[PDB]
Amino acid sequence: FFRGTGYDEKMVREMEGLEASGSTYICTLCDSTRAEASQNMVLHSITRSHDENLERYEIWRKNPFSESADELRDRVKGVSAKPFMETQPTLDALHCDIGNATEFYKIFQDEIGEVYQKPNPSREERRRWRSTLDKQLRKKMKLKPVMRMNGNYAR
Amino acid sequence: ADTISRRFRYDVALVSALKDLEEDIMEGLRERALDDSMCTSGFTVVVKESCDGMGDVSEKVPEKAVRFSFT
Amino acid sequence: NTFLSCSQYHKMYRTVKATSGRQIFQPLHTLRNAEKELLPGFHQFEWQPALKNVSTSWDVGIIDGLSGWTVSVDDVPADTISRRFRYDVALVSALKDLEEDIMEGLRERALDDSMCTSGFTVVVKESCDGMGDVSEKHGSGPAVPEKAVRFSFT
Amino acid sequence: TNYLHKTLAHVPEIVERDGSIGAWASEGNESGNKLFRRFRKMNARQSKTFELEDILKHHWLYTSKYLQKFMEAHK
DNA sequence: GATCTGGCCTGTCTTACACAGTGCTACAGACTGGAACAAAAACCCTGCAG
DNA sequence: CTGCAGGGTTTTTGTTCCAGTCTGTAGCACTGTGTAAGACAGGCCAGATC
Ligand SMILES: [Ca+2]
Ligand SMILES: [Ca+2]
Ligand SMILES: [Ca+2]
Ligand SMILES: [Ca+2]
Ligand SMILES: [Zn+2]
Repeated sequence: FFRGTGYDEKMVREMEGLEASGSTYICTLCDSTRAEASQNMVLHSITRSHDENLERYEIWRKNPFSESADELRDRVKGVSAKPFMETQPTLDALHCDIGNATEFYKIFQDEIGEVYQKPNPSREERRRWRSTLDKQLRKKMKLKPVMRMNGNYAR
Repeated sequence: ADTISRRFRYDVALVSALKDLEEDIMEGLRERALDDSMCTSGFTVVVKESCDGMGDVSEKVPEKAVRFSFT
Repeated sequence: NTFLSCSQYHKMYRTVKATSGRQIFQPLHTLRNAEKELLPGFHQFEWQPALKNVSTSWDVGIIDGLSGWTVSVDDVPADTISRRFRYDVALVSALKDLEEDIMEGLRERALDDSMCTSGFTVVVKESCDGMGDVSEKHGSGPAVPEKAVRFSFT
Repeated sequence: TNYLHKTLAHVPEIVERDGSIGAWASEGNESGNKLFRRFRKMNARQSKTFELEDILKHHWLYTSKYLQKFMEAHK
């Protein structure tokens, strides 16, 4: 038996026939749209699977219901490109860590200033908050910046 | 016909890997105290494949490259 | 003699020792302690009469060729990176090396020893060129890893 | 964001079903790929007709258990 | 010549990619000496066993 | 003659602490500090129109 796991997201999408990477359909497992994953975040059944993805692609190609473009996107839950390589439905362990790291990094850069006191800050404020964040992370903890965050910087 | 690539026959790779682990699989069978002559027709080996790229390599066709491995 | 790097060396060392029951190579720290007898700045010597305006010290090693360049920004900068030797010490090293050969040569010529202590003369060749714009790895930006002029003797 | 959504919505399901995650880390291939970096430098042929072939050879060679076992040599 | 609109611009958001490996060095990790220990290994040796 | 429970033996095999002293090996610092694709929202504007 074969377990297809070790791929970064982009690859999985481009080989499962999805729309990489930040479009309406995001969950490689649940058919949820983007925005609704904000109000609700927990209960989401895993559905995405290879055979039914082929089925949905066929429904796209034929369009037996003669729908317009965007209802056609919806009824198929947006599966336009024909997947070709099987996938096991799961996520990498590293890049979860990486994305969480960069998200916490940015959320710190933002909470340095005031964004609920100042709703739309400007770009220079972002650069300065980053700079003082790097000063804080360096003076204590003895940590230097990088271009992109590998595993060790995340840890 | 513009791509340079090399590979195996997947099956030959797998059999190399298994005949390689031959020692450890027999040792473990001995460790589980199971019979070694009979019950030798029903093993199930699960093995994961994986594939990711490698961009912008200073080449000695683009710079990037894709490697495809399993374990 | 084979560019072999320290990590490598240690690896294959553990490898062969735990492989066949023996200690074939020596571990690093002791090899390097033994080495310290080959670099410059390990042998005593003297100079009669004393050298002109040259530090009497004899035990120094790899020096910085800036020669105490007062780093004050205003003046001509002192960023040029260099390494070299106290020339005399480099000599005494190379000579203490070729000691073995000069002794065997005194043995072939059959010349006496308590009588060949003084009248010696060594001839020194030298050369100096530079390499253009040397290529290196992980230097997408300039780290002045381009020019180098290697002054040498034999 | 995606991974956030995965980890706050989809962790428990897979962890329940497929035994373990992180067990199937992609970490290995990417992390190790620096071997493809170094092998190209040192043991190249070199000509891309062969460069692959010999790199792959050296790689798989470095990969089998057998030589790793002989590298351990009684701890 | 207003009007409205398809479409194009730009600004912002998300997922990807190079950052090893190389010499120095300190630390903890390994090795020993008397005393004395307990705990098992395997023959021998005896009993309590029929 | 047999079966085992448990005497003894001498033998491992470990067992205890304090000085080392060699070691491998896991620390140190050390470059660079910006990219690439694709989706979406909104302003907006060329441009046909009636
Ligand atoms: Ca020249
Ligand atoms: Ca020249
Ligand atoms: Ca990757
Ligand atoms: Ca990567
Ligand atoms: Zn989901």
